[PDB]
Amino acid sequence: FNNSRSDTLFLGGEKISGDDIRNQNVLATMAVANVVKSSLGPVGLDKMLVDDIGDFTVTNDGATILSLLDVQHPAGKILVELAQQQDREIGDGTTSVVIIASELLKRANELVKNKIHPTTIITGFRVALREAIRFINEVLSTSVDTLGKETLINIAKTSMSSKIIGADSDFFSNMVVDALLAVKTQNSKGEIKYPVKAVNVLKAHGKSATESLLVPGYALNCTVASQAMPKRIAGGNVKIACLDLNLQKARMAMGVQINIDDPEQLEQIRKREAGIVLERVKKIIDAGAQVVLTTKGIDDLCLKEFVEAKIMGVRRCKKEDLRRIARATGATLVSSMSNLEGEETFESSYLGLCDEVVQAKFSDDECILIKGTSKHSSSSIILRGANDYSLDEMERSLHDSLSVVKRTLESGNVVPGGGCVEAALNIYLDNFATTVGSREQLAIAEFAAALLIIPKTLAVNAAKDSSELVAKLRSYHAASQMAKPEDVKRRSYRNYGLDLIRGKIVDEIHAGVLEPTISKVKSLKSALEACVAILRIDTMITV
Amino acid sequence: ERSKFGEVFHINKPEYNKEVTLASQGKKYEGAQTNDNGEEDDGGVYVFVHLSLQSKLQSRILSHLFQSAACKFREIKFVEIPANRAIENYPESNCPTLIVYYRGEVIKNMITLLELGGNNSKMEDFEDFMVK
Amino acid sequence: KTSRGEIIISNDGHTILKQMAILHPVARMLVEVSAAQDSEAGDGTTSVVILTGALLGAAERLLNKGIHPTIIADSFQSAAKRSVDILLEMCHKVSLSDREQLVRAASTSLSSKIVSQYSSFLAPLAVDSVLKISDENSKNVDLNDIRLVKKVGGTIDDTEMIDGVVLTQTAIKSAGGPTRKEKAKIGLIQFQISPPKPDTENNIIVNDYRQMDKILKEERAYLLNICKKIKKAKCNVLLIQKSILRDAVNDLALHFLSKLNIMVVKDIEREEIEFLSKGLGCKPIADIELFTEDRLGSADLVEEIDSDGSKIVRVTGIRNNNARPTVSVVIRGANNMIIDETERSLHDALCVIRCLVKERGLIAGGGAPEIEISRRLSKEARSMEGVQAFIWQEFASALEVIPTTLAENAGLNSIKVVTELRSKHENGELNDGISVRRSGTTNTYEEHILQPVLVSTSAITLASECVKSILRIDDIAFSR
Amino acid sequence: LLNPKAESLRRDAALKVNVTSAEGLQSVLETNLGPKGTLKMLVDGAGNIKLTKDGKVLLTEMQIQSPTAVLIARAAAAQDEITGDGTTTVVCLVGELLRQAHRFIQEGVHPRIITDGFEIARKESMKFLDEFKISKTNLSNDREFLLQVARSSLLTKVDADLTEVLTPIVTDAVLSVYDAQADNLDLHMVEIMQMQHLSPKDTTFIKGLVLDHGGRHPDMPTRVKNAYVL
Amino acid sequence: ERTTGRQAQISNITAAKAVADVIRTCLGPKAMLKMLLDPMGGLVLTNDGHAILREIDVAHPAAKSMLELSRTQDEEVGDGTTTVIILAGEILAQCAPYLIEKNIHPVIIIQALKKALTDALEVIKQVSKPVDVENDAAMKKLIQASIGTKYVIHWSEKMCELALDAVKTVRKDLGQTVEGEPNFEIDIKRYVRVEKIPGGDVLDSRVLKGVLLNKDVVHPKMSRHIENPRVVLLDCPLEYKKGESQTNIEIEKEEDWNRILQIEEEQVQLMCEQILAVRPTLVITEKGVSDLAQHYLLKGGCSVLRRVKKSDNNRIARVTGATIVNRVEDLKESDVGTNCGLFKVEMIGDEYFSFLDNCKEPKACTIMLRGGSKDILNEIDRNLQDAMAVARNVMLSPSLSPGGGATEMAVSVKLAEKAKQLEGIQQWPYQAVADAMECIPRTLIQNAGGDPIRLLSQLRAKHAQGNFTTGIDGDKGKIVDMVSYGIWEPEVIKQQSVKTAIESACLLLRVDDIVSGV
Repeated sequence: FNNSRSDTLFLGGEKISGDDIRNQNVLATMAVANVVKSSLGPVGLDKMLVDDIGDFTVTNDGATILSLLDVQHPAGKILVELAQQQDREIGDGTTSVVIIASELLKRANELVKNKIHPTTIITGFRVALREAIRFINEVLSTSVDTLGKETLINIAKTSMSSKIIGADSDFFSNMVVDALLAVKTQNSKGEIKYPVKAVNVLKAHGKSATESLLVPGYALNCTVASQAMPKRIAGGNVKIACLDLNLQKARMAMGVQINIDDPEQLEQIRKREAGIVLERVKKIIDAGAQVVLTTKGIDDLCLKEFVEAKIMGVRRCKKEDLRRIARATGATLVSSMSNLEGEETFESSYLGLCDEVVQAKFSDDECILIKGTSKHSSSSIILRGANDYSLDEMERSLHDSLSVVKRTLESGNVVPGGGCVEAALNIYLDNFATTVGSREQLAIAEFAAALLIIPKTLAVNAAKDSSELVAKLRSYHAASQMAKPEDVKRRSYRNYGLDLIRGKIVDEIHAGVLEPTISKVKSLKSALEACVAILRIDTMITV
Repeated sequence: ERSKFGEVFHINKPEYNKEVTLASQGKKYEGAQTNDNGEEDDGGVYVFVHLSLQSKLQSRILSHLFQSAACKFREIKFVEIPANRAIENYPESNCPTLIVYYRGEVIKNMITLLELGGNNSKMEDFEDFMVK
Repeated sequence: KTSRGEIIISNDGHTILKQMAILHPVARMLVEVSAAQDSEAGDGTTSVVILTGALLGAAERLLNKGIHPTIIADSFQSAAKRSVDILLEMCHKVSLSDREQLVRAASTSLSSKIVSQYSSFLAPLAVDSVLKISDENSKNVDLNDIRLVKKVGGTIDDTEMIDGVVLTQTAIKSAGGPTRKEKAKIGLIQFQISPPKPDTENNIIVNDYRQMDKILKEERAYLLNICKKIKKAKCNVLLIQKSILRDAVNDLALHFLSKLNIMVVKDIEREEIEFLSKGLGCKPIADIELFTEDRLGSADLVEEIDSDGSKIVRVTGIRNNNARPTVSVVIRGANNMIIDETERSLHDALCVIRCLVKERGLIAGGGAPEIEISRRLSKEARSMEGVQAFIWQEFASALEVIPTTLAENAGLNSIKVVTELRSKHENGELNDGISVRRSGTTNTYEEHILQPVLVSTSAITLASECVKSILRIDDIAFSR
Repeated sequence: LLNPKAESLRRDAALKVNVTSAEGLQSVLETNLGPKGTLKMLVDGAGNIKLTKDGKVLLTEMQIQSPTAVLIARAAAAQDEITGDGTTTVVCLVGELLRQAHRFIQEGVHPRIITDGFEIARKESMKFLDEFKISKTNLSNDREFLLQVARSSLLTKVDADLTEVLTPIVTDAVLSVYDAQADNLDLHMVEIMQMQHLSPKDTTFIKGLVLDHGGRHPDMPTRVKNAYVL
Repeated sequence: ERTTGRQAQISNITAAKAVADVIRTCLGPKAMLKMLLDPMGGLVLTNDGHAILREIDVAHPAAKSMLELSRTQDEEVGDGTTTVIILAGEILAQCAPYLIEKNIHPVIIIQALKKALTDALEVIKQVSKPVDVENDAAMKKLIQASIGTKYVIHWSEKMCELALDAVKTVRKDLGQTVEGEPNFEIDIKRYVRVEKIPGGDVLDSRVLKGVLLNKDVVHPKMSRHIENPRVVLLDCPLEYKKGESQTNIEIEKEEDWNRILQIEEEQVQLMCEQILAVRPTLVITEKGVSDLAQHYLLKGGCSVLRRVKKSDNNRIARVTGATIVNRVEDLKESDVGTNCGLFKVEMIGDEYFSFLDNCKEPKACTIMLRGGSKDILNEIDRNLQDAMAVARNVMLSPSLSPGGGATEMAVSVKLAEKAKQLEGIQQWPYQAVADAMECIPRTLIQNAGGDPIRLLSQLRAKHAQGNFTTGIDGDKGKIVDMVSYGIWEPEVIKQQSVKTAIESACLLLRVDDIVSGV
C-alpha cells in the first residue's frame, strides 16, 4: 500500500497507476457514500459536522452536508462537484445521485477485476442509461387522478401530519386540493402552470373546523373607508367597477401651493379640486356600478356621491386582485380615463357582474368578498376552530400544504417516487441485457443492479428488513412487466414503492410519493457521468 | 473617524517593533500639538498582538475572533505574528499569547488564552475583554 | 496535481508532459519531440512518444544481443528513411486549389468537436484563410501568422476573415473620437501622451499664482506639442500601449488629437503590438522624439466595425511591401464557451491545412499505414544481411505499437485486432484500420477517417531523431 | 469517560488525596506549634533568607503545590485578618479532623454523616466556650495581667530570652495608646522602627516619636531640656 | 475523520454518561462539593450545578450540546439545570444496551422515547396537586421556600410580597374561546428589571404598574405633574437640519451668522407645531433637543425629555401605547399615547423619578427596590429575580408536584405498568425510561448516606401499593410523606425537565456519525 518512491521514472513528484488508483477511488467513493447514506429519505438520520475550531452543526440535508463535508481526494471531489451541479440544476436528491455513483463505481471496479476493459464498462453503462431514459419516458404521466381521488389529499395530510391541523386534515386536505386544482390555467404562452400565489386564508371562530368554507370568488384585504356606505349592495345582481385612476382629491396644479385668505377664492379652489374627483366618480355612477374598487384610494369628499348613490367604495385595492376580478367578471381594470382628449370610464364597458358582494367581518383585518364571477375558478379558505391559536396554526399549516401541493401541480410531467423508478429500471435493464451480449451484457447488468442501492438504503433508514422489502418490490415489478405481452392484468400492477413508515409495499401514486421526471433523469445521467469521470482516471501524479 | 485599520495585519519579525511601536501616535487633528513637540496630547492606538501557533485549538478560535473584532472595531489595531517568529524559543506552554499595547507601552500580557473566557471562546468573551 | 495545489485532469499528451515536470534530462527529449510535433504537425503528440518508447525498447533488445548503439542508430535512421518513402508512396495526393478536398479534411477534423452541424461554415473559413496566404506550391507555410480574434456576442455563424489585420481594441468612445479615418497610416507607439513625468525624483514648486499659471500653460503646451508632432508625422491611427504609470491619452490630448483628425486606440497589450509589428509592417516608436513617418504604416481605411455589437477595429488595404496578408479571423459568439470552442476548432483545422500544405495528401487513419509499413519492411529486411537485417526486423516489429495501443485503448482484443489488420492488408492497401466508431477493424477510408501524411512522416522522423539522441548519450557529468 | 488535556479523581481517590495533602500540611506546621516549637528556614533564591515561626507568614511566603494544601492555607489565612493568631491551630485541627474522618470513612461512614457530627460538635464546643470563659475586670491596675498576656504571646515567637525585653515594651506601648477609658484602640498609634548594627537585646520603648534626620553642626547641643518645638 | 457502525453511538452515549456522572451528586440539600482545578494554581470548591456545568470543558460534541442545553434551560426555566442533564444521561445509558446488545434501530427508540415523554407528562399532570393562585397567603408560603435560608432571610416576609405583586402585575389571567389561553405571557427579563434606589428599607419597596423613567425635566420651567398625561415618541432631533448631501455655510458679514439661528428657529417651530398638533403632554426624543425646541414645546403646555435611550421607549410603548415616528413631519394624530396614568415625579431617597403607571394590564411593570446599602440592593435584586422566576413557574400552572423524588418514582411505576400492556418491540425503551426516572431518588438516597438499594426498594413498594406522595427526606434520609413535611416542586419545572431531557436524548440518538467539515 501507499505506492510511492519509485526507483525509476524520476519526475517532479510521486506517481501511481492502475489497480492502486482504482481501489483508492473506490474507497473514497465508499467513504462519501457512508456519509451520505443516512440522509436518504424522509426517515433518514441526522449527521454532525465538526470543523477544526470546535464548532459543529447537525442536519440531515444531503446538499448541506456535501457542501460542508471536507473531502480531500482527487477523485472524491468529483462527487462533491457532481452534487453541486445537481443542486444548481435540481436543488434536491444529491444524496441519491452520490449513492448511485458510488455503487456504479464499485460495480465497475468489480467488472475490471473480472477482465472487463473500462471503455467497455463505460459504453455499456451509457447504453443502459439511454435504455433507462427511454423506459422513464415510457412510464411518465401528467397531472391525472387528482380531482375526486386521494392523490394530493395524501400529500396535504403528510404535510399536515406535523401540525395541529392534522386532526381535521381529512377535510382541510380536500379544501386545499380543490382550491389549487380549480385554479389550473395556461399561465403565459401555454406554459401550463398554476398560479404562483393564490388561495387567500381567512380566520373565523364560528362552528368548528369541519365547517370551513371555500369562498367562490376573490377577497380584498382592506376596508370600505367611510361606514355610511352599505356593506352589501344589490344582493340579486351587483356590479363592480374597477378603476386604477386615483379618486383622491386632486391639486389645482402640481407645482402650485394654495395660500389664500379670501373665502371665495378658497371655495373656488376647493370646488375645482373636489370636482375633478367628483366627475371621475360620476363617470362610474352613471355606469350603474354598485361597488367601486380603487387601487390608489378614494378621498372622503368624493365618497359623498357614493353614499348618496348607495355605492360601496374600496380604497388601497391591489392591482393584481382587481385585474383578476375584472377579467373573471367580464370587465377589465381601467388603467386611466384619459382616453385621447376626453376623460371617461366607458360606462357599462368595464363593469363586471357578480352575484353578491359583501364586507365580511373576520378575525384581525376585515376583507370584502367578491362572489359570483362569470369565470374565476379561484377560492379562499376560511379557517374555523376552537380558538385563535388553533386558527393561526391551521393558517400556517394551510400555507405549507398549499406550497407543497402547488409545487406538485406545477410539475406537469411526473414519475412515481419511493423506489418505483429504480426497481422498474432494474427489471427492465435485466431483461434488456439478455438481448445484447457483445461484452456489454455484464456492464448493463451491473448498472441495473446498481439502482437497487436506493431502495435498499431507504429500507435500511426505515428500520426495516431491507432484503425482504427489496425482494418483494422486485417480485411486484417483475410480475407487472411479465404480463405486458399478454395485454391483460388483474393482480399485476406497477408503480409500487417502499412505505418507510409502515414498512410495506404500496402504490406510490395513491400514497403520495411522486417526483418530477427531470429530477430522476438528471440524477441518473449525472451519476453515470461522475462514475465515468472517476473511471477514466488511471494515473495520478502529485508534484 | 479616522477608520484607521479595519482588519488583522500579518507581522514579520523585522517589523514587530515598527508595527507595535507605532502604537505611540495619533494623527493630524486628533489632538493638541505644541511648541517643538508635534505629538498629540492624548494617548495612542490600542494594538492587540496575537502570538499564534496554527496547531493549537485556541489559536484557531482566536484567528476567527480577532478578525471578527477587526471588522467592527475599525479604530483598533489587530496584528498577528507566528509565535515562533516573535520570541526566540517561544514555549508552547504559554500558547496562544495576547499582548495589548497602548501609546507604545504594554497594558495586558494574557497567557494561555484558552482560560481567558470560555474554552470555546465567543465574541462575547473577547468584546468583554476589549472593554477592559 | 501541481505544486500550487491545482488539480489538472486531461488526456492531452502535451499538457500531461508539461505538467509532469520531468526532471531527468534525457526524458525531456520526449517533451522536445512533442513540442517539435506541435510546431510542425500540431497533432499526434502521443503517437510520437509511443513510437519513441517502442524504438527504445527495440534498441534495448538489440543491445541485449550485443549490438553497439551507433549501429543501432544508423540502422534505425535507414529504416526510418525507408518507412517514410513507403508512406509517401501510398499517400493520396490533394491540391490546395481544390477547395472541396480541404473543406472535407477540415470537416473531418472538426467532427471531433462539439460544434459539428456548423462545420459546413468553419471548414471553408479555415480553408480560405489558409489559402489566401499559401496559394499553391508554397512549400511550408506557418499558420502562426493567422490571428484568431474573439469577441463576445453573435453566434457560431458570425465570423469574418479580414484579409488585412484586425485589432482587438475599440476606438475612443468619448467625445472627439472619429471611430474611423480613410487614407490612414498606423504606427506602434510605446510611449504615452502626458505632461513631463521624469523617471527620477521630480516635483512642482509654486511660489506665486503666476508660477502656477505658467506651470499649467507649460503642461498644456507640452500635450499640444506632442499631439502636433504626432500629426506632423501623418500618423492618422494612434496605437498607445497600455500603461499604469502614465495616462495613455490625456483628455486634453484626446481633444487635441480629435482636432487634428487622428484616430486614437489605447489600452493595447504587448501581444497585440507584437502581432501588429508583422500585420501592419510598421515599426515601434520608442519616444515622441523618434516619432516620424518612416515608423508608420499605411492603409486605405481604418474603422471600427459594429454590425451586431462587434465593435472591432480593422485595417485594410495596407499596400506595404513589409506588410503581409496576415489574415486575422474574427470569432464571434454570445457565450465565452462558444468562442473558446470555435477558436480551438479553427486552430485544429488550421493545423490540418498546414499539414496538407507542407505535404499535400492524406493517409488512412486507425493505424493502417503503420501495419502496411511494418509488413513491407519485414518482407524487405529478409534480403538484408548482418546486423542491419536484425535491426530492421526489430523496427518493423516496433512499428506495430500504435495499432496495438489503439486496440487496447478501444477495449478490443489486442492480439486479434493486429491479426485482422494484417490479414485485411493482404488484399487492400491503406484502407482498413481501427475505428472507435465501429468498435473494431473497418474501412477507415470509407469511414472518412483520414489523417495528413505529414503527421505520420514527422512522427517517424522525430522518433528516429529522439532514439538516436538518447542512444548517443554514453555518460553524465555535472557542470557548474 | 474522560476528555483530553484533563485529569480527574474517581471513587474515593479525591478523599485520599485531600487527606494526604492535609496531613502533609499539618506535618509541615506541626513542629512550630507552642513555645517549644522550631523555626522554618525560607530561601527566596535571591540571597535573602527568612527564619520565621509565625504560621501566617510561613503560609503566605511558602509556595504550595498541592491544590488542597493551597485551599487549606488560604482558608486558615483568614485568622490573620480576624484575630491575628491561630493559623497553626487551624491547620492542626483540620489535619486531625480529616485523619479521623478518613479513618471512619474506611469503615463505611458516609462523609455527610461525619459533616453533620462535626456541625453538632461545633455547636456543643461553642456552648462549652461560652460556659468556660473568664470575664476580665476593667481595673486600670491590670498591668500584671497585660504583662502575663504579653509574655504568653512572646514566648511562642522568641527564644525566651528577648521575652523579658519585649513584654514590658509591648505592655507599655499598648497601654499608653489606650487609656483606662472606653474610647477606642488603634495600633496605628504605635510606630515600628528598625535599626542595624545593634544587639538584639537593645530593643527599647520610646514614649514619643523618633525623627530620622539629625543635626548637621558640631556646636548644636547634644541634649536639650524642656525644648520648644518649632 | 469518520465513524461507522455502533461506534459513533457508543461514543455519544459515553460522552453523555460522562457529562451526567459529574453532576449526579448535585441534587438535594445534601449535595456533595466538587473541586474545580484550573491549569494554574487556583481552584474552588463550589457546589453550584450551574457553575460546575459552566467551568467544565468537554471535547466531545455531544457533551458540548448537553452543556448548551443545560445553559439554555438555566434561563428558560428557573430550576432544573442539573436535573435535565442527569435524566437525559440516565435515559441514554438505559437505552444503550438495546441499541448495542439488542440491535434495535435508533428510530424505534426515538419513537418510544417520544411516547414515553407523552406518558410521563400525563402522569405528572395526574399526580400534581392544585394550589390557590388567587390567595396571597398560599403564594407567599410557597415562594418563601426559594427565599428563606438565604441572604434575604431577614426580609423574606416583604420579599415574598414584593415578588408576588410584581409577578401579578405582569401576570395576565385570561381565559376564553376566542383568543385562547395567553399562558399569562409572563416576561421577567425585559419588563420586570429591578430599579435600585439607595436608602430606605425593603418594606418600603413598591411595585409600579408601569415604567419608571429616571430622566428629569430638561428645563426647570416645566410641568412636573399631569393628571391627563399623553406620551408622544419621536426620533428625529429638534434642531438645525442640514441637507442630505454635503452642506456648506457661507457667511460674509459677522452679523449675518444669525441667519443659521433664524433657520433653526423656523424649522424647530414648525416641528414643534407638528408635534403639538396631536395634543401631547410629554415629548420624548431619542436624539438631542435644542433649547429653542424645549421653549416651543413648553409654550404648548407639555414636558420635554431629550436623549432618551431606545430601551425606555420600548417599554413606554408597552405601558403607554405611544407610537414612535422617525420623522416629525410624518407624525399622526393616532400616534399619541393616550390612556396614560400620571407624570408624577415624586422623589424617593434623593433620587429622581417619573412614574408612567396605570390601572391597565400592559404586561409590564417596574420594581422600586429600596435598601440600606448597595450590596443589600444587589443581593435583594438577585433574590427577587429568583423568587419571581419561581412564582412565574408556579402561576403558569396552578398546581405543584411532590418533591423528594416521589414524582419520578410514581412516573416510573406508571410507565412500567403501561408498558406491560403495549405488546410491542417498543416496550423495551419504555422500561428503560421508567428505570432511568429512578435516578433522582437514587441521588437523594446516596447524598443522604442511606442504603441505595433497600431504601429505593421500600420507596418503590410504597408507591406501587400506597400513595405517590412518599419521597426521600432531605435531613433524615428516610422514606416519608412529602405533603406532611412540606416538600414540593412546581409542576412546570418537572414537565419541562422531562420534556427537555427526553428530547435531548432523542436528538443525540439521531446523530450516528461525526465527520470533519467546514
